[PDB]
Amino acid sequence: KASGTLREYKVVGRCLPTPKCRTPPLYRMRIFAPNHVVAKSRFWYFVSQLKKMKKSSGEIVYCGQVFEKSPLRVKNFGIWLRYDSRSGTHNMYREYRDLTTAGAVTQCYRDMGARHRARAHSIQIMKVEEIAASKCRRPAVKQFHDSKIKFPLPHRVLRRQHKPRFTTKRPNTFF
Amino acid sequence: FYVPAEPKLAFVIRIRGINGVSPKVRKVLQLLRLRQIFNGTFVKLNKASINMLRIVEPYIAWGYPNLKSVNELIYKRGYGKINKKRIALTDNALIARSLGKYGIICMEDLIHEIYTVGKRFKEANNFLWPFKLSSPRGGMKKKTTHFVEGEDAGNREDQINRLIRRMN
Amino acid sequence: TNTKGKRRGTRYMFSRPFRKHGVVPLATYMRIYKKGDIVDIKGMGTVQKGMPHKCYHGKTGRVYNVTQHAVGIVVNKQVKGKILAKRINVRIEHIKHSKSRDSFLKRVKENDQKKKEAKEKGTWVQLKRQPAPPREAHFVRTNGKEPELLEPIPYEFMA
Amino acid sequence: GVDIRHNKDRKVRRKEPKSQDIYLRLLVKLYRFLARRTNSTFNQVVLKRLFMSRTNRPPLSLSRMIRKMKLPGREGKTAVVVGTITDDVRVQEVPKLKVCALRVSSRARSRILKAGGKILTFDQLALDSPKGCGTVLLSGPRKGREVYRHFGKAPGTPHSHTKPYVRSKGRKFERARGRRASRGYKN
Amino acid sequence: AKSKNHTTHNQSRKWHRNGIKKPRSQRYESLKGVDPKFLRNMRFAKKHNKKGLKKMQANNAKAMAARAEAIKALV
RNA sequence: CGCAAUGAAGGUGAAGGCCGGCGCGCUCGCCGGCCGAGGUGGGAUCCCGAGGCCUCUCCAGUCCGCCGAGGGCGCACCACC
RNA sequence: UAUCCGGUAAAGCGAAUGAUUAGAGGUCUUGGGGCCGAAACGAUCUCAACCUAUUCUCAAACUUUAAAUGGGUAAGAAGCCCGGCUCGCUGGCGUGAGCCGGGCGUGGAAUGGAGUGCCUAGUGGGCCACUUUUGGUAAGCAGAACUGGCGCUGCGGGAUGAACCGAACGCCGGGUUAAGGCGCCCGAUGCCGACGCUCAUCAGACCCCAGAAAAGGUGUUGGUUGAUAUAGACAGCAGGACGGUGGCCAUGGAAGUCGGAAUCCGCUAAGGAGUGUGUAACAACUCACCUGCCGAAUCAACUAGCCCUGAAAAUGGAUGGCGCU
RNA sequence: GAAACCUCCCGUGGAGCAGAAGGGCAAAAGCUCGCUUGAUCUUGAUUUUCAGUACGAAUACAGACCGUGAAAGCGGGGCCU
RNA sequence: CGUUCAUAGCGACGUCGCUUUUUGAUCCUUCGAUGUCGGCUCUUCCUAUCAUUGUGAAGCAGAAUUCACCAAGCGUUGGAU
RNA sequence: GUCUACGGCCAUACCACCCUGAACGCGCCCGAUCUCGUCUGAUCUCGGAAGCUAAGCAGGGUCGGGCCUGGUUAGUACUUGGAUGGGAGACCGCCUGGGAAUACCGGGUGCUGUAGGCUU
Ligand SMILES: [Mg+2]
Ligand SMILES: [Mg+2]
Ligand SMILES: [Mg+2]
Ligand SMILES: [Mg+2]
Ligand SMILES: [Mg+2]
Ligand SMILES: [Mg+2]
Ligand SMILES: [Mg+2]
Ligand SMILES: [Mg+2]
Ligand SMILES: [Mg+2]
Ligand SMILES: [Mg+2]
Ligand SMILES: [Mg+2]
Ligand SMILES: [Mg+2]
Ligand SMILES: [Mg+2]
Ligand SMILES: [Mg+2]
Ligand SMILES: [Mg+2]
Ligand SMILES: [Mg+2]
Ligand SMILES: [Mg+2]
Repeated sequence: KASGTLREYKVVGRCLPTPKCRTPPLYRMRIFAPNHVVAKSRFWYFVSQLKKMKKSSGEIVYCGQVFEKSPLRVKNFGIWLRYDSRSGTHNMYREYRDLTTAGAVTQCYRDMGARHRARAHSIQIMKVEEIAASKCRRPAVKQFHDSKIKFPLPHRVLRRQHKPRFTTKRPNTFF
Repeated sequence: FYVPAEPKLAFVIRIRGINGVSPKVRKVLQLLRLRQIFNGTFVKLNKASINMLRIVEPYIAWGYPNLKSVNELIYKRGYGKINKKRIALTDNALIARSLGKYGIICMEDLIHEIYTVGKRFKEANNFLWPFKLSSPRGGMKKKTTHFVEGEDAGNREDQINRLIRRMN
Repeated sequence: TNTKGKRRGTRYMFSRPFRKHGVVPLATYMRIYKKGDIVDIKGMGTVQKGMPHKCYHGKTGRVYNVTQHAVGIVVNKQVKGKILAKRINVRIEHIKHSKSRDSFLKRVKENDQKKKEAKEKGTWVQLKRQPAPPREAHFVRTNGKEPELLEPIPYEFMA
Repeated sequence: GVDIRHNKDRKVRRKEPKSQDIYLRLLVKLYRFLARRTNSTFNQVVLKRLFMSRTNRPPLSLSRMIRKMKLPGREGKTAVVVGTITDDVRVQEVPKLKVCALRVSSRARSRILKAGGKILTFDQLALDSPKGCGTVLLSGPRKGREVYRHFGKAPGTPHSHTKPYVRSKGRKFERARGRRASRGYKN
Repeated sequence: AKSKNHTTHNQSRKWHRNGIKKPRSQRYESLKGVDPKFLRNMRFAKKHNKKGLKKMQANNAKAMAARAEAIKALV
């Protein structure tokens, strides 16, 4: 895999039926992926690690997007992981604070890139769970649990640095 | 759940060029009529066709076209293969002349057969000359790798139309 | 450089497989090869008289002669860049009827049956073989129970 | 780029004859035309035979030609041969024919006409029958040249019946080590 | 001055330039190397086929006449 | 030089068939008549050709083509006997 | 799509061959050495080889198993199916082969015009790469497999370069791309691009590639697992740290303190038959449990990202350069 | 007496088959007897190295003449390399 | 080991490195020739620091001294064979 | 139900011990005149038919060994093809398709041709 911004996909699939299994059991997976074509690949990869079930043995029954039913809320996601190291694999549990499960998943991947130089193919998302204000462990997130939350905007470095490339005025960063 | 049909027909594009190519690849690619880079064909899927399209995964991009994609290819870039000379399908009386035995008598009939994969698909399609597409406007994500891992190669099923737009 | 001896490197080739040593079971002999019969050659340790050369093991061919207890049996042999059809006398023991052909014939017989029939009827039937097609549209009913979720599972170092 | 071998993309047949004898080129002018404006494959062939080498359009014997028209079907029919007719002194009874060839050697000519035959040139053949309707287009044996006895699988290579090139046959020019099994071996 | 001892590197590619032709098939292949007794006998069977001709000709005429009677009964 | 070869040499040296009769038709020996370079597959080409396809009308109806289902004689060359 | 072949990766060694650890169980056998025995398969150990179930780890020249990739056939008219002749072969009659004569047409996908014969030049120093692989500590070393390159070959990129990555060349106009790029050198980010991480008195800065390791770091940033704790902590200072007891072995002296087997009880609020320091040996000092001030959170062990330590060469010097935080 | 010879039982071969190893082999390809010279006379074909030339080596047949066995058969050198 | 005490100074059993002032491997470059050893003279560069500067360490009381840092500024000598 | 003779496939048929075997068979069995062969009528050969299923043989039994066939092992190990993926290397992760073998746990434990018997 790679990225861009992920979505959620509900893939479901079954080992396709034989004489010896006339109505095989469907399976479902929260895939997070930049598009349905890869979602489905990703689905298989996971299924096969779990069940004896390869793409050629099976079919994907229903792959489709899953939209955030609470977009305009802001939520704290816990999110459990299983990345790889330059050494051996680890598990983690990180927390993000976002408007959409996708958003938080993407916002995870990026972080893992930064904090651990973990590429996507290295990473497995095992669950993403919206959470209460409480239950949140990470004080990164918990500093945004406040009702009278206030902060200034301090050394507010200018952009538009080349609009006026040259000029009279030295700028001003206090706002 | 309505599991719909697996696709009958896919369009296939050689996306990488003609040096250093492995010997088994090259054979297959020339069975597909993809001897220049950026040529493309319609390929009726079936186990036999599919396993060939696997063996050239890294060289081709391919997928299941739209209807529109068929039209946009066939009107704009569709040339008959008539007495082995490549010939622009300017008028119907060229299609008919060579596929009339098959009840294919006009531009429209040819598309029909390509798109639905009728009985005569083999001979209608054969008769079309391998689609000399342009280089893709807006370029490619990565020529090397598979679609799924951020590239352009391999099967991208639906998306292949997006590519057909920028390259027709 | 290597030795050009005849049997070289047939330690596991001409080697009677595990618990199949000993007497050559008679059927082997009492079954009949005519001219035009297709045969897959396969060496056998026990019978040495008339053992075929190692290049022709697995290789498969047609029978052009039949002596008292042997068969001359045309085979192909790629030599660098020029396949030679060539003819080797093999004792029966190192030889089996190929079944490659049987399945074609079975299908011919089936066509000639289905040609005689469905002529008087009028309906022309699909005789040709046709490749394994795209797997059709269909419904999947998930009666009642919803499909099962599959969480990917945590790593833990086993050993 | 485009993968094709250009190895075998030019074809090597003759278009025109390599000869510069004006009367052959005239014939060709006639048959080139006839072989386009008509359908008569005959003309296509006749024309194709007019571009070949003297080796490649070999002399038809009167005797062979006699025996090819006797054949049951082509009675009241014209022979055609894009090389030459020769005599056969080892044939006696000579039927009356109707022939076309570029040449009919003097002896063979006499024989044909004495017997009440007929001899035609090609430009005559074209007027008569511009579609080659009513013809038996024959040929001399292509493989008659001694040359061919030397080609094949090389001699001294088992089961090669291949005349070797030797200055002068006889006891002591080849026929030792390699043929006498007594001496060395044999093939 | 030691030197390369052997290889097969470009060899494939040469072979395939001109084809690797599967050796040319024919109906009516030779009887070279066929258990002599067999051959003799068949040569003899061949020798005396012309004897037992008049019988065969006659038999084929009766078969042809039976075909014509069968085609007349059909029509 | 070519139209004859083969064998170390002495030397020998390229036809066969059929039919009828006579010798026991003995797949052998001798006498009359006829044909005369054998056969199988493939083979460019030629030939025959049911049949259509129309003609400003309903039929009759020779002429000209176009194609031709199907069948033939089959060069050269190849494979084989 | 049918159908054979195979003994490589893997696996196996409670299956053969070989190799090999350990305990259980066995006077199997017997021994050689013992101790208690005159001696005794008596008792007691022992080590030898052998055995019964087990167990540790192996094989290029082992193997029951056994892939992937791979090599053969076959997928029709030279085929099917009837009728009759020939044979000096074979044979109770029959086989089998050979001959005639008729009857039946598309027989998996995709692609492609095939077949065939002469004459024939150069060549027969090679090298490079992925993967496989032998030699060797290695090598820009030697030698093999596979494909593809270079050699014969320019072009964009990799600053530079045989062989990398892209792509393969008639002469040009427009458009588009690949691979790589876009402070400036230098075409293009002069986007109000997004999220992190990171400061180096040796920063880093992109396939082939031209440079570093083990081991460390309260530098920082993430994780993982345990802990702690208003029953009053954590640190910080303050108070005590004993008795049975020179405890047993060791004397050369070890009363906690060169070492080693021990390693419990009392009083307990609580103190180890004792962390050290120091003693010839003690003594003396030092290191839990609890309080007072104090007053809510706090600590440990792992792990991985960037940074640092580890890190030394000779003309002055090279993320291509300038420079960049 | 650990070893002599006798007897019974177990024994997939752990022996033996001239030699290196690998294959193969149990009413045998081992051992023991009996008779014997197929290790003889001769056309070609084919495999193996291969250039698909030789040599050597081998594989099928065919015709002689013999051996052996009740016979089927087997044998024209050494179980095979 | 160092009275004692692992690490003042040492460091076995093991292990990871750098260097090209050793020697090997190698055979790319040069055989229509790059003058083949030393010493002499002269310059410069390196640091892996003997001395001197400024420093941390000791089993540094002083004296002598090792161990380590910054450090290549300046020196590093005359003779017998 | 089942046997004998000649068999095919060659353990689902082998090995070990246990029970049960009607009728026909097949056996052991009792003899050495002849045939034939031994140190020995044990084997072999021959002539028999008083006994007997003890044995062979057959059928079954056994939380039996073995063999047979499933599951698990495990989508594990491996592996085709791919990337200017990672990693100082050792190696690893991914994409694309292919995919094993033990230990372990279940089930199975001869089928069958030709000819001729018995149970009439
Ligand atoms: Mg390339
Ligand atoms: Mg070299
Ligand atoms: Mg050489
Ligand atoms: Mg091997
Ligand atoms: Mg292994
Ligand atoms: Mg050169
Ligand atoms: Mg015997
Ligand atoms: Mg004989
Ligand atoms: Mg012997
Ligand atoms: Mg000490
Ligand atoms: Mg100089
Ligand atoms: Mg220094
Ligand atoms: Mg007795
Ligand atoms: Mg019994
Ligand atoms: Mg009993
Ligand atoms: Mg069992
Ligand atoms: Mg590549």
